[PDB]
Amino acid sequence: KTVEVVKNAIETADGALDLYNKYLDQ
Amino acid sequence: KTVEVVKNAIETADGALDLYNKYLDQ
Amino acid sequence: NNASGKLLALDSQLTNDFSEKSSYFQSQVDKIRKEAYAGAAAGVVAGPFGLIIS
Repeated sequence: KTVEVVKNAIETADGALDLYNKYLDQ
Repeated sequence: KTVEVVKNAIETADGALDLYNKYLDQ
Repeated sequence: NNASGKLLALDSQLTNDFSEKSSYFQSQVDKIRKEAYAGAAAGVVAGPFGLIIS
C-alpha cells in the first residue's frame, strides 16, 4: 500500500517538475 | 485518490497550455 | 591603391550593417515583450492570485 502510493507520487512529482519547467520557459 | 487527480490535473494543464499556444500562434 | 579601395569597401558595409543591427534590436525587443506578456496570460488557470503572481 505504501510502496504503490510512493511509486505514484514519484511519477506525479516528475510530471509536476516537467510542467513547471515548461511553463517557466514560456 | 489525491495522487490520481493531481496526475490527471497535470496532464490536463499540459494539454490546455498546448492548446492555448496553438490558438495564440494563429 | 588596392588597400585604399578595400578600406572604403569596408567602411560602407560597416555604416550599412550598423543600421541594420539597430533596426533588428527594436524588432527583437517587441518579440521578447510579446512572448512574456503572452505567456503570463496563462495565469487564469488559478484565481486572481495566480494572475497577479504571473
